[PDB]
Amino acid sequence: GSSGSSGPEGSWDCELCLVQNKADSTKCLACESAKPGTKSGFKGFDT
Ligand SMILES: [Zn+2]
Repeated sequence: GSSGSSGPEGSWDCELCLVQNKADSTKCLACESAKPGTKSGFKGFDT
């Protein structure tokens, strides 16, 4: 559900060096790369 769900939530696992990182942190620590994410402002069909 919403609270307590099966699966690691929060921390984001890196792909470049394949090393775990802190949620708050935006970039990696081992490779110092840019965390995979999207741009600000949701997208969709609107007028
Ligand atoms: Zn990394």
